Amino acid sequence: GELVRTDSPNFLCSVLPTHWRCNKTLPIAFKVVAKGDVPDGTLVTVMAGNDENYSAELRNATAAMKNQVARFNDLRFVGRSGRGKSFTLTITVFTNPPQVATYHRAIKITADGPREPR
Amino acid sequence: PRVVPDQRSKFENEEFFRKLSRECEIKYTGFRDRPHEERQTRFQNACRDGRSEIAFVATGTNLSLQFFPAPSREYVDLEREAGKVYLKAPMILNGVCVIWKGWIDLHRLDGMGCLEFDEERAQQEDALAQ
Amino acid sequence: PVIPAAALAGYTGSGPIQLWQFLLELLTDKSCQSFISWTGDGWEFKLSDPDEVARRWGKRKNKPKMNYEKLSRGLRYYYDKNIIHKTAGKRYVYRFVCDLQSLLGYTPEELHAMLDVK
DNA sequence: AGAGGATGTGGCTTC
DNA sequence: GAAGCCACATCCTCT
Repeated sequence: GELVRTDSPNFLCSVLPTHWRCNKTLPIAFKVVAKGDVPDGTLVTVMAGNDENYSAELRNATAAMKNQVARFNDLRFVGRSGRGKSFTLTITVFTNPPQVATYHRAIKITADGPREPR
Repeated sequence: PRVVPDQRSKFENEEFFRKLSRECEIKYTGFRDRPHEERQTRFQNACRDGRSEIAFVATGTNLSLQFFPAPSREYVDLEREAGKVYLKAPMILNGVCVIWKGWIDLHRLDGMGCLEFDEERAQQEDALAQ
Repeated sequence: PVIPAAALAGYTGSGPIQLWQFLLELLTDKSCQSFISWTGDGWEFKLSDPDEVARRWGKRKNKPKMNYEKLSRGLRYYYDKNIIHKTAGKRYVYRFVCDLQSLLGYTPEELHAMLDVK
């Protein structure tokens, strides 16, 4: 699908909803794409946090690069980002040495997620 | 490109790096859902292997650290102070060669740390990119 | 009405009463012994008439379509909260695993005697 | 019988 | 009042 720039000049990632319920499968399978050449089999990891939650609990935050593409099978956010607050994502490509790309205000995780007014 | 041209500038200019150039509060992000006992052993035994997960509490910026150059002794120090550890790991953060540096209380599992531009790897890196 | 079970558990009229607190009321009310009762083993109890319990639970929660199948889903959500566990192999038998003694202020021996359980 | 995943719902609290 | 957090209520798949 449509990619997007990360805080690193070497990596791009898929688009994530701005708001999503915790532990809920994402609408679009997340994936990290390397601009430059990255060896197949190279591991890629995802982490999250901010001023309210220093480290969000995630699920399946590990993927192996393949043809420049590392797609996470069912990544989920369990830790919550806080009212109005968003998560800073830290993408880590394990090359030697490790390359790390961040993505600020990436996604807001809450108990309910988006909901129609009441 | 694995790095940005203004490699040296970006570190001194950009706010992201500036806020992490001073002695910020760091913390072990591993297995937050497990007993403190288990987190303790896990964290130390993992350092011996040369790896750990730490984030700058204040900013909430997480980082996966690899204690090695471009088992160790200079990158992971358990002697420099009883009950403490002085880790150190380089990397290319957002297209900028840097070196993570800090310490953690083997019992509290937290401490202080910060980033430091890496003149060395930075240069040579730009060399490849030409 | 041997003791203020719901009250001693935390229910103070604020918001709906929780399922485990409700079950606790029925267990401290001699008239409900026909459908729900302590097995005589610590805080273990069994719903001898799952449907009657369901109905009551339904009636209290204003949910007419409430049935045992659904109530038990509520109990299973208690396994990770360590509030109530299931007794393996024994049909409709569950057990409070939280610190009821502190809450109620009585020991199971003490409460069984008060409710004359046999 | 029973375990547990997915997702919508109404009570209440906090920003 | 919106937007959080909760504890279910509903529905289902599998063993």
